[PDB]
Amino acid sequence: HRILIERQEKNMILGFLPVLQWLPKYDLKKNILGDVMSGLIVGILLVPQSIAYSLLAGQEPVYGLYTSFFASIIYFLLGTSRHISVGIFGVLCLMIGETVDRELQKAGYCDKSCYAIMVGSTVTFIAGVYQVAMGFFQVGFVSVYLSDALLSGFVTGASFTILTSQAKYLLGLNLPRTNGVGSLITTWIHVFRNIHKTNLCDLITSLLCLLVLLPTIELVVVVAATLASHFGKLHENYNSSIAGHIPTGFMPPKVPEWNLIPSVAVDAIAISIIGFAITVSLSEMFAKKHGYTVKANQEMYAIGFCNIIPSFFHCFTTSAALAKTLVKESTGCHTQLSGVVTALVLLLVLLVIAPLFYSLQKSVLGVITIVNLRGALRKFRDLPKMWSISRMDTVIWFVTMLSSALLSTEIGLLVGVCFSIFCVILRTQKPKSSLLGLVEESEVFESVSAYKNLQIKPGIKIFRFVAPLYYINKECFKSALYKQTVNPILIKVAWKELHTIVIDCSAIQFLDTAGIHTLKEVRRDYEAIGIQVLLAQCNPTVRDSLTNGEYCKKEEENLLFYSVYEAMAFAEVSKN
Amino acid sequence: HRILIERQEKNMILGFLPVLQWLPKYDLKKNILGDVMSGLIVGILLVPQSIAYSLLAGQEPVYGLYTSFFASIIYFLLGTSRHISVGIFGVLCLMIGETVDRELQKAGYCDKSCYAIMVGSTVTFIAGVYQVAMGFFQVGFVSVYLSDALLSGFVTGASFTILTSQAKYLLGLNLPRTNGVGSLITTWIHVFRNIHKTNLCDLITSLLCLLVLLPTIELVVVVAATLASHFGKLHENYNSSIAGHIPTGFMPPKVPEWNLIPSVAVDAIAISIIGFAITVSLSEMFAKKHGYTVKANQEMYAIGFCNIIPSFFHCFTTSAALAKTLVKESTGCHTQLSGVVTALVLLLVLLVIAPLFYSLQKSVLGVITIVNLRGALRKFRDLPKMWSISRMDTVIWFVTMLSSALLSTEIGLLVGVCFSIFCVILRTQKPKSSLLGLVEESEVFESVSAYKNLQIKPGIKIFRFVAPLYYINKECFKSALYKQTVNPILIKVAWKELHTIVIDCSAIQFLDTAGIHTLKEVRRDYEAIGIQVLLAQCNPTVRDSLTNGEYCKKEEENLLFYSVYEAMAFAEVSKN
Ligand SMILES: O=C([O-])C(=O)[O-]
Ligand SMILES: O=C([O-])C(=O)[O-]
Repeated sequence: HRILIERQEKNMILGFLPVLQWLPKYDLKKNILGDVMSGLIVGILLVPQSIAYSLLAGQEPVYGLYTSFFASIIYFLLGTSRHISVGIFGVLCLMIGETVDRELQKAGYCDKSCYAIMVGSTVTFIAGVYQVAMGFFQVGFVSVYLSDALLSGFVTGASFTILTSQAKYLLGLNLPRTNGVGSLITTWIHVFRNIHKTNLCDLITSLLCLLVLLPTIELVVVVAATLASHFGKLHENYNSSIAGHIPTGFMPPKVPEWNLIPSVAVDAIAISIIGFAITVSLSEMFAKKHGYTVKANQEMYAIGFCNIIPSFFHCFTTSAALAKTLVKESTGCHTQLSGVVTALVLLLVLLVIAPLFYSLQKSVLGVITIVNLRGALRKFRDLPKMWSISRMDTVIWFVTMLSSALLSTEIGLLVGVCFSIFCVILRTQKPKSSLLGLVEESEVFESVSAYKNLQIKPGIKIFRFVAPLYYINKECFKSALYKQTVNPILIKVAWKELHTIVIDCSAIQFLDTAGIHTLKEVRRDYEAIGIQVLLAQCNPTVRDSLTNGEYCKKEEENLLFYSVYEAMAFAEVSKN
Repeated sequence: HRILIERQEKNMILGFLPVLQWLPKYDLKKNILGDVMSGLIVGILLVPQSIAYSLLAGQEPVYGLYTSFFASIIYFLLGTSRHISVGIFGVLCLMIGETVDRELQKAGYCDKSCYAIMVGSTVTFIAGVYQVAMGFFQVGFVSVYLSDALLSGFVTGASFTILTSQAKYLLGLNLPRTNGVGSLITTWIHVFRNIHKTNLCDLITSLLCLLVLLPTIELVVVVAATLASHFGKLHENYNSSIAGHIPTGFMPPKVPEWNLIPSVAVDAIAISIIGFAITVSLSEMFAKKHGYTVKANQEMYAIGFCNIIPSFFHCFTTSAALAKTLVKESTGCHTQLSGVVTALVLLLVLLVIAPLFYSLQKSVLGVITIVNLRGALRKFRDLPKMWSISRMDTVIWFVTMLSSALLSTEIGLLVGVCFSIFCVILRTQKPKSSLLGLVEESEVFESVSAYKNLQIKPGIKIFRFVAPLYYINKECFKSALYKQTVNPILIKVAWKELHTIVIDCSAIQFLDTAGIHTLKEVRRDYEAIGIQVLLAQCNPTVRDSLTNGEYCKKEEENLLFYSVYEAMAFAEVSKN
């Protein structure tokens, strides 16, 4: 009556540049509206964003505009997604500024501003080739190790570090630069220490900008603030911080200095990883939004060469925002030509009307940065909902947040990745394990601890262990099996109803050397007392591992079964 | 015809000192033989072992004897296992010497020998309190993270570092001390560089000792070597290395200097972990050998206080050997009183007949250390057998070996622990997934890729995914499900036989937020084409996660089933 089942016998140019085949398919009438509106809006919007993040990264306004313009042009010539906005990312520029400050401290501070670019571009050039190499060799699976609950706590914690850093500009204080682990608390300490020396004009204008922009517009706010700062001596009479002169034109291209490659490679690893994890994602999510497909390898290449050709022209790393991909969505663009228009607008700003924002203050720039972190720092209102869905994901999110906001961004990403992997390990150990009962008028065996009125038979116990059996939870497996049924060691040492134990191995995913040893020891110990142990519903991998580990002899039979019902039927017959 | 199952409603002194109750139960006639033989043999055997490992740890002979004697006495007064030998461990002394050398270099070299003890005892005192604290708070589960394939590659790699270090003494060379990552290759480089300056007498005696001891005795070899070295001017005429004067008596107890606590704590973590992992183990394995039980918490306490009271008297860390637990096994001791005799013998050596080994050379000590690493360095002959049982365990063992033998011992244990956890992660990702077929004249569904003649029905496909569904393997789950059956995205974008898909969730252990989202997306995408997706055999945890994640509405039914047979039956009826 045993179940008998037999085992089975033991186009390169076209791909590189999407626009080669995308231009003929593009229709001017189909994609006309939104492209013109996006170019001026997104472009005028990326001017403040650029001047600010450049100061966040440790540079001047000109280089932020360089990065944005070159990123847009390169992605248009190389990208595949029809809705993504490749430009400056706040978190990436924060990490760039951290590395730039570290190397500046190492060197000691070719002006100091010039040396920032050499470090800044070199980090980006290494980040780009890392993205190119991992894309070419098809080693892009490393994205699977960064979840959406770690890459949403890293961006909610790094948003506090960007708002703390900007708190200097909002309050009009010339605070010293703070770096390393614990920079957030130290900067706040300096803020409260020097709060008496805050500029009255800077505080007034920052309060007005916060009270206007937050309820609400960004472009008109920038225009109004610049106009108010102009036609006045507040740069001297009020001694308020001013953006200053923005150099015009394009400087000659400079090859990144290869003297700094070994120092900047380690940070470039994190830069490239987050840059492709946060792009290939919002490029796939938006592709699913509009019902089209995006090539992950082509995104790899596009975001890789977006950090090399710009890197030759004094630019830092570029990545998709999803904080300005929404501005261009609201615009209504239906093609990547809009970005070109944006680039054109940036070009129209880069050499022409460049000193028009000379009088623009820094407090307004900080306020603009503040009213754009709203999204990430509002992820707090979703905490109870996250707790309801999954408590461990909530814990991982909070740990990543606290680590990134208090122990540097890079250490706060490595703490997130490792903690998530250990949380999976923690889920494996101390797992669910319970007896099973028979469902009346059926052949289904379910947990007698989760379902009621489950019929069980005296003398036979069915034990289910959900997790895989390996070195981590072998002791837990033995302890649970002994807590249920009987403890063979205790009965043997005491000697010196129950007669059959069935283990349901359906949920066991794999077996380690310790797991094979644990199963053999369990069977031998129970057989010493006079109990027979039958394994049921072992997957083919577990069956092969047991056969390789010599759990049973070839001549021996009546030991492994394909179903719990078959094992129960065999045990009842043997007792008779 | 659906299965309807209802869910269930939502003695302190006696324990501290085993000898209080073990002495009255002890019988002199029952445990008489072996105790006397062990004391002299194990004791005379622990004299060379002590003088050598002390030089391995960076100290003089007197302190090794201190450590061995005090460890034996303390474990007799506190230990529970009746067969374990608590004394000096080669790997532990190697790590102690590494930390001692690091602090010696930091300070710069109270004689230099005296400062070694202050660092040596302080490391041990912190290691002991860590074992005491983790035992008292019942946080001893940390042992589960060190497998028997990592703690057997760490001890096979650290055995090469001990044999390389001893290669200096075998060849009679005064090589400089090498430390840090890559010390093994550097020391071998120095050996080959200075091979021309090797002592002829030291080489001759080391070759003779190697050719005699290895085929075979250790005690008589020590006696013969000491006698040959005595009554001769080879210490001067041949300029051979000599152990030297061993101080007699007991020095006054010295409290460990608390100035070095923060520097030595990090190494003390590894010292305490390996010390209790390699003891509670060979104390449980030997207990199972002789059919008795050992209290893990009492072992925690005994091995913890074995590193505190000795630590007050110029002693370093103590741990069970299982390299001299076999010598005392062969003796035939049946109680812990034998260790006391050993301690007595050590005492008889510590103040009396101490200069009897003054003329003993160091080459013979190195040879004795060499012919005792045989066990760990013979674990190479078991490599093919390990490969047959489990390839991943073999890879973990080799990686731990290479890391410990080439990148320091502590880094080689942390590399082993992390790689094993990632190997479990690697086992989860890229897992097994295949279609299932129906077994004829039964109700068992098995893989159609592993079993032959499995009947399947057109229009209905049963898909099994072995691993848990979470952020790491969500993309793999979607890709596998699309490779089998049909790819809903491609059919939808093309439009712009198969009609039912059953997913067997029996092997799925848990579901992450990404897993719940992946399942919902899969169901929606297939329902768009016109395919119905039914989940079957979901464990109660997965069912609760789906209910919490709002996978199905309360009013909605015919979506989750308790068995694949029930799901198949329902699908056939619906098609009719
Ligand atoms: O969730 C994400 O990936 C993010 O926001 O960066
Ligand atoms: O396997 C072990 O635990 C050892 O030998 O240390």
